[PDB]
Amino acid sequence: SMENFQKVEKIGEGTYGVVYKARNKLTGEVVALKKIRLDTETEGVPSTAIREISLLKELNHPNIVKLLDVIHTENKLYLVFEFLHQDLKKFMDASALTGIPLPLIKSYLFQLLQGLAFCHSHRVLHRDLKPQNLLINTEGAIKLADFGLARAFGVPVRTYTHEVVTLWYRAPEILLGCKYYSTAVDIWSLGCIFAEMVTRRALFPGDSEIDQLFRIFRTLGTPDEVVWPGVTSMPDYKPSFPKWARQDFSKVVPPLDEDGRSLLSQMLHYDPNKRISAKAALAHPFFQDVTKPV
Amino acid sequence: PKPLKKLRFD
Amino acid sequence: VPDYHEDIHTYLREMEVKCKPKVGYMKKQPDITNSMRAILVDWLVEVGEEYKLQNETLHLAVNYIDRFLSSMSVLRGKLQLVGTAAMLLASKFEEIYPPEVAEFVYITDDTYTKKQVLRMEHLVLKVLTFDLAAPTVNQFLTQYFLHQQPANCKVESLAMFLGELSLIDADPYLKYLPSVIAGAAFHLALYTVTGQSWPESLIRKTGYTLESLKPCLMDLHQTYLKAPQHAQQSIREKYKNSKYHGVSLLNPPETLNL
Repeated sequence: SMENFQKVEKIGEGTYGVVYKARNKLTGEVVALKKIRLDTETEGVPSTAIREISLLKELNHPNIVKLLDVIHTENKLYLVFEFLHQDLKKFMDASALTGIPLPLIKSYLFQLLQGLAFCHSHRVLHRDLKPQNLLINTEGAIKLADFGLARAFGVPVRTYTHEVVTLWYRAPEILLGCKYYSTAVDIWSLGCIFAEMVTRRALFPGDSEIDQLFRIFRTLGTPDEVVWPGVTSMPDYKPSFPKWARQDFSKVVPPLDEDGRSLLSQMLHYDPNKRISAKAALAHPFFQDVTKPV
Repeated sequence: PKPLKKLRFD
Repeated sequence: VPDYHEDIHTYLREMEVKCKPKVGYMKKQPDITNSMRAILVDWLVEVGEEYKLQNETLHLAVNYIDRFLSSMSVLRGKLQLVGTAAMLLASKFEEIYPPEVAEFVYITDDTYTKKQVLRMEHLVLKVLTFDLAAPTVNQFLTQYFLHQQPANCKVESLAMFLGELSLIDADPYLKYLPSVIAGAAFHLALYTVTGQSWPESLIRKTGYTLESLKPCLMDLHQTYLKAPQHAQQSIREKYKNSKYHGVSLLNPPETLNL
């Protein structure tokens, strides 16, 4: 309970609350308290908070951010997470000039795939991977965070919420309204992010759903039944869609070597069913030399 | 509708 | 995506055994019984039907109720309250658009206040230690479903039907793991619609045989036969609907031939 935690400073804000860095006065552990205000006569414990906690409790993995405790009050709900000092995005804006050393990229993407594979092995979809949600510590770890939009999925999956994933990282199958989506939409996201750690700039920075689609088509090609069986029959697909040619993949991310391209290449695959999966992506030669820098 | 009802057990 | 089907299936199996309620909890509930419970679950079937909730949300709630009544004594006058917060929790967890609290208070014929449903929601959250992602019969059946050749929707619905029927009766269904109830149900459906039997592939996958499934299949077969005469009838009504291919209207087999 709050008895032993001494707040140290505001470090961020969450959909339903405030997040302070604080200290356990007995163990001395630094933590992240995400407060969640309750009022009664409300709708109660918010469903994103119910999923966050139940799912997060199942995911103990060194690359998944850790929920250490959940303190109750008639009035307040306090989530206590292990604390991490920075997040990948803010680190990227700190790496403006320099840039990100390829070894550091390799390692991070590697770490992330470890955590996403864990999630998927546990029937959890994050549905909001993006640099804001990827926390990093001084020892070189990177870890998935913010299970607010997450959900437990079933096999096979059912039709789930459609308004999902921050736009910039949203996969084509959601933008095209397909009635089913699964783990593949988290890989898309990791893909964009991989690109992003490279050129330090978003890969598909659209401002509407249709803008988002046309930016993907211009980089990777308007898809057709050959490349993606079923597409033309998809709900938000339109025959008036411009048919752009596909770009020599070496131009989408000029600094990438052959493996990097092959990986990115498989993470950005149009057909959800064939997008490489996190588990499998761990095996990619791009990692043959993976290490853990800082 | 049929759904709404106080469940009586005594 | 067989990429994780197996790792998931294994995980659900690890977990079903940890979310399990205790089999003899009713004997210790001074003021309630299996019939009231059955009346409660029966009632949640309509509430789910009335708000058009997933079957999945239905199964979760009953998992919550059994676990909540495994360690907390409840006066009958409060049974519906417990069940009403379980169903709001399942809703919040599983549904795209969860029914708002005011409506849950609404279908109890204003038997309890909003404040009480919220309080009880907290109490259940505390007794379950927020452990809400529990495996259920539904989650197993969908997987087994993939093992058909070819698929057959009459069979799916009938399995669903037999699974959902098993919610109604703590006795004896509380003693069976969800994955076992789903085996029993899948086999009985399949056999019933087509005469085929528990597929060898599901033997490879799960490790259950007809032999291992017999004890639970024997109870379920009886339940299927006695169904039309059961005190509770919300599920039979439900499955008359087109949505489930009218499978409640099917005639059960007089013998399985195990």
